[PDB]
Amino acid sequence: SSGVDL
Amino acid sequence: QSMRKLHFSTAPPNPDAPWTPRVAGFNKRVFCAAVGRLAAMHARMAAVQLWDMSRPRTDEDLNELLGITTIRVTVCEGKNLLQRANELVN
Repeated sequence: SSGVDL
Repeated sequence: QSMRKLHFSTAPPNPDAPWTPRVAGFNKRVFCAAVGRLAAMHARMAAVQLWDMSRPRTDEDLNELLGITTIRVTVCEGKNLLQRANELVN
């Protein structure tokens, strides 16, 4: 799982 | 109830036993809750990163930041889904 801003 | 430790029902007697409607409904809610929690946690982490890099310090800054906020997250934990969701803090 991960999370990032464009 | 996002404090609650998530676990699938222990009611089914063996792995191949058909779930009652009650158990199916219960497990559905647990599955969706875990996915939602992990997504929230990863999105907040991304938001913290974006915020920290921007360091908005006026309402105008914030208006600008809102315009560019595009946060993409993926939940992929396999068999560890519930464990990972329960490990979360805040």
